[PDB]
Amino acid sequence: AALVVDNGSGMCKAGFAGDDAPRAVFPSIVGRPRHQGVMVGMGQKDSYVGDEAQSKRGILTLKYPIEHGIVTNWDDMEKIWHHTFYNELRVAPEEHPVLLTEAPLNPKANREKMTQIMFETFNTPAMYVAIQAVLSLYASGRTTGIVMDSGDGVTHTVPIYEGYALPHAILRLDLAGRDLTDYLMKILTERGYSFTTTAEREIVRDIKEKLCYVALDFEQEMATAASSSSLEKSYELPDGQVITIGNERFRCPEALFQPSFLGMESCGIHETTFNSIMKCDVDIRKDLYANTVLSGGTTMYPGIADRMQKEITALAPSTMKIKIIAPPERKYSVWIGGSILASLSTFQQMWISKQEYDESGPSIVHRKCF
Amino acid sequence: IANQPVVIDNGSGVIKAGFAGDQIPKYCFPNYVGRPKHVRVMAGALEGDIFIGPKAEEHRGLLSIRYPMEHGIVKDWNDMERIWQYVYSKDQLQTFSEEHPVLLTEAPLNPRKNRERAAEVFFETFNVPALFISMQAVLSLYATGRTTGVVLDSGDGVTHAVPIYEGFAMPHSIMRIDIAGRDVSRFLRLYLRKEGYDFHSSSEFEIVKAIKERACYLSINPQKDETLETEKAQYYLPDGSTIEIGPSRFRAPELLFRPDLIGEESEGIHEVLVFAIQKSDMDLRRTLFSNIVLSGGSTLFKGFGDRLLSEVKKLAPKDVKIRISAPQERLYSTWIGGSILASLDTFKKMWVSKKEYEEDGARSIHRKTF
Amino acid sequence: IANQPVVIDNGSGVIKAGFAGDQIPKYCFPNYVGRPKHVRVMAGALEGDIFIGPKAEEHRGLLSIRYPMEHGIVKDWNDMERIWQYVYSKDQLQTFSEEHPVLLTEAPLNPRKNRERAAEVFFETFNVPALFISMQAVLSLYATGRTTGVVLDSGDGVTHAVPIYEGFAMPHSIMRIDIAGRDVSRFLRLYLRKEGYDFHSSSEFEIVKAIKERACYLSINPQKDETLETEKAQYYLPDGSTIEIGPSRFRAPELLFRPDLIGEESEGIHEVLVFAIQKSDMDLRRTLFSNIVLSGGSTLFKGFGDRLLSEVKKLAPKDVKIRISAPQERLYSTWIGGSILASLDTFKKMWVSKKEYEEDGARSIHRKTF
Amino acid sequence: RESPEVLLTLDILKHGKRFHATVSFDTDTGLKQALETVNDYNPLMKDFP
Amino acid sequence: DPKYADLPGIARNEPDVYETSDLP
Ligand SMILES: Nc1ncnc2c1ncn2[C@@H]1O[C@H](COP(=O)(O)OP(=O)(O)OP(=O)(O)O)[C@@H](O)[C@H]1O
Ligand SMILES: Nc1ncnc2c1ncn2[C@@H]1O[C@H](COP(=O)(O)OP(=O)(O)O)[C@@H](O)[C@H]1O
Ligand SMILES: Nc1ncnc2c1ncn2[C@@H]1O[C@H](COP(=O)(O)OP(=O)(O)O)[C@@H](O)[C@H]1O
Repeated sequence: AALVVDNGSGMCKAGFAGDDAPRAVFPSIVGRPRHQGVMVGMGQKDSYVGDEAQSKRGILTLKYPIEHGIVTNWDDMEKIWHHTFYNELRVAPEEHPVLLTEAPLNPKANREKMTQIMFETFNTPAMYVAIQAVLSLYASGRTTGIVMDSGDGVTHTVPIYEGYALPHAILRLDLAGRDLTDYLMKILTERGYSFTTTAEREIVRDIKEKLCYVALDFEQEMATAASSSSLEKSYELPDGQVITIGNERFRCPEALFQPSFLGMESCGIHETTFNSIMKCDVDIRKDLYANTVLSGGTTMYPGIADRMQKEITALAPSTMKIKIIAPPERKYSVWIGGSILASLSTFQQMWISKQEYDESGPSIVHRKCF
Repeated sequence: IANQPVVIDNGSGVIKAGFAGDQIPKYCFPNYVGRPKHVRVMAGALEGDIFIGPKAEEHRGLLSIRYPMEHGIVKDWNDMERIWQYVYSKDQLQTFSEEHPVLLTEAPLNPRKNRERAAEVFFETFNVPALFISMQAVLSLYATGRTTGVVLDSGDGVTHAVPIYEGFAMPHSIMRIDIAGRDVSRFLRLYLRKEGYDFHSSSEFEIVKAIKERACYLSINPQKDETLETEKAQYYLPDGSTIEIGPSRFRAPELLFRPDLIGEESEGIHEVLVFAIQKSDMDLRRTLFSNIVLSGGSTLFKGFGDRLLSEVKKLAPKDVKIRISAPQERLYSTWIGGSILASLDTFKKMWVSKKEYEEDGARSIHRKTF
Repeated sequence: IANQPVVIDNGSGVIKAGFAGDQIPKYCFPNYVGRPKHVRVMAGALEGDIFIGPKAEEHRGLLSIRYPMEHGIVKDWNDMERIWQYVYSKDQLQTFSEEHPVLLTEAPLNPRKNRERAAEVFFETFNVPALFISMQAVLSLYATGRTTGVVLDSGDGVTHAVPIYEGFAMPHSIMRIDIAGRDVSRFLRLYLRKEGYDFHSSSEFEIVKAIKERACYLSINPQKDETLETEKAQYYLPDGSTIEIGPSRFRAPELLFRPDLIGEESEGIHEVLVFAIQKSDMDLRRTLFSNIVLSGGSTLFKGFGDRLLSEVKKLAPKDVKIRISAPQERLYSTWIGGSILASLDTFKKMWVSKKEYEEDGARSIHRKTF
Repeated sequence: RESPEVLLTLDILKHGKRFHATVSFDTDTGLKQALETVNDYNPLMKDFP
Repeated sequence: DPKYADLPGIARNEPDVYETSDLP
């Protein structure tokens, strides 16, 4: 009936309406191998993608096809697309309307180009693209709630009230764990470890997710670490090397609270979210403390909820009862919300068909996508 | 009869309703305008856009609350009909316009066009079989049991006095200055900005109204109490912010007695009533000194009655008897007086027949109300 | 006397100072604080960290902008202390505060606490012999010579209209709303956000400011010119960049008349101006159209007044006579009128004797000032 | 059916991450269709002389 | 009475009629 395809600069998923588990799950990164000059036989694919590239990661360099929403090449993106379709479902696009997502700050020409090629290349019957946060609170069970996206390269605070919201109220900083990966990789380089290719990035993001827990005050934690190095846990890589880090682990996500680690002339996630709350009604802000909804794939780290809670606790008065909604499945929940969205017939009455672009052109993209 | 008359207690800002003989209006609510202001994507919100109730008193950050009753004189009669349809709602009245007699409350000396347009409404859109509008002063005397008196009242931006013995025709002996608390609340908001507190929204203004009517009094000795030091005790916002007492809650309501401070030459209730006494006759003025029929819901503040009596002492000569009608339910007393008024024998002839509207209406309406 | 009165022209965006008789602009400068940004140990560098001037407007990526002034209201008074010390510089002042009289500008309706704190510095930390602060509108009117006047102007953050005639202040007739150029920059950035151009830094902010007072003009037709097809010729930037014209440049000041698009509700500059005219009297209203005011340096636009006059046509009745200038320096005008004002005979009574400030202070000035 | 507490409990049931109650809440409740059916019969059947 | 209960309230510790000083 539909064609549900969750997206992401990393995590790109797919399936259909009513499906609970995304059929397609893979890193949406573009792998480019070491094409050298000497001869060779029996060939290979021009450029393997994600899982295809991860399979032979030793040559394949999974560079980023998108950059906080800045898609580098549409062609490569389509190669990802086409192969993913004819990799996972192997179904033609003329079957059902497609379902895709996006986020703001994007120049309208990108989403226009996107949908334009989506009709060009695929000739789908209808189609649709939305905002991840909508599916987030949509799958949560509220029409009034503030959430924040922390993907691989995105961050955005969305406050909603009975479905209503304001773009002025919705704030955004497209910065995420990829930056942390850079920071972590270079500080471990300072510790004495080599990091050149993209595989370095893969291993460090791996162990990064494996160790970015959240403590409270790095001063006393640092004091205890220097006092007792028992927290400095060891880990042996696929290669014989075994690193020992304790501070590094949890202090790497502290940059989310402090741009000082990178010197970004910015604000902390908590106070940024606080200002998002500040752009509201005195009554609904209380509901934001009640509807303290959390999302983002880079929020699968234990401790930060209590941190952010304590932050705003120090910010907001005592009467502001904090009620953090912390789903540990928010990553996949957007795709799931897309399926649920694909289940409500009225929404499936609302569409973006062929003739709309064929005649109307891309202005209906501005007034119809959302 | 099951076709019991309908008592509708209007007011510049408040309105009540019920049947004949009832002692409490089961429906009491304000007078305003409202419509949403944002955009939802996910459904599940409320629709109708002009709400009256907890949802209206809850989703204040969405609607645009206005007031068509300019000093009671309404201009969005259509929206009032919408409100009257809400008055006939499934939880409100469930009756039809052609099923019951209707008694209506009013403010005097208004243009004929008002009653004209109202007759058009309740005889064309609504189709009332028996409709009648009168003066609450008579209803007030009914609710108090007295017969002769000087009935003074205050709405929200409306004040008027009716010194008349038993309903005798004395139009030249009537005073009216329509100004009260709404602008005082705006004036309070002015004081707020004066000490750094800017407010502009409709809902925001209503919260200020709650502040005013919640926290206001009258320091009997203006200059003297000004020389002394205040308290500036702080009430707290829904978030919980500073709400000091300031010079405000007592100095601002005195403007009702020194109206020139707003930049308008007027007289002040005291002088107004004194002029009304001068509008009376020396062979009756002694009774009129005893006749002190006070009313008005806005009047319910501290330092009001007794200080106003001191004002009278400064104004009225020797040998004057204080006999003030002053329960706080004088608003409801109008509704109650109209309820008992509806429960009468001669009341049939007192109203206006629907067929009379079918014949001429207008002039006959002015003839029956006089 | 050698103790020439020190005129101080403090506004929101534009900020200056001066002296009596010395007509010509002394020293121009912006309204913020310049903090350092990076570290090193190497020699050959300037230190002090409080940098204002050529080095501030030269080393933008080395110094952050601090605006404690919020719509003419500063929160961190110490920043003003540093600013005033920069004024006290003998490259800027060459004199002492305690040896010369001082006059200063101020937008009205600001909280008294600001004035209190200011005078605390202005007398306690600097025993200034004479000081008086007033409204820039008054100074401008003194610069004109019309006894009349409805000062309509905007700095970089406050819209304001002052109706007056022969100095007669009708505070109920005078109005203001804190909005101007700061949001113009913000909205400019908003269009940049719409087209992917993040310019958030303090340096980036001044770049946007250059765009503001560089890439701007207008159009008398909002949607008639908005729904068309643009050309968007690129323009060379101070980096080496070149970006399009954008219709948005003239679309941005329409937000001043349609703030609902930015979200907050207001009325319209000219509309509130008309409301002030409505608060005046019939006879004076004719003079109000005769007495128009060229004020606010933000107003520098092509066909600006044309569009506003068209709005007047849409609002005022016939027989409206309004005319135009050949303006010289709308900015400096106020400061110049204040300089002439400072050069007056009876003007000596206008200050505040510091000894009285020692005795009573603020409250006495508040009652002595308007 | 207008019972707010009943509909309230239904809302809690839906909020328990099973929002499928609207299906039976709208399909079986074709009460409005029967209401308009009798409203179609309102000038002829109802108020019949 | 419930009349004063179901409504926002009537006179609090103060009557309606007052009186001038003795021998006015
Ligand atoms: N299980 C996990 N534990 C910890 N962190 C995770 C986990 N899964 C993903 N992340 C973080 O999320 C980012 C990977 O991308 P994510 O899973 O958020 O999907 P995505 O591609 O970001 O979706 P979008 O690009 O639409 O936001 C990385 O920064 C990584 O640190
Ligand atoms: N605590 C209070 N004290 C005095 N007045 C109040 C208080 N609360 C509300 N009011 C005002 O009393 C007024 C009631 O008088 P009424 O004649 O009903 O006004 P209206 O004519 O506007 O309906 C209301 O307008 C309301 O603003
Ligand atoms: N050409 C221009 N376009 C837009 N804004 C301008 C232009 N020239 C000056 N401005 C702005 O106008 C403001 C001048 O207003 P002014 O009446 O001097 O008040 P203030 O002294 O508070 O700035 C300054 O803030 C300046 O940034």
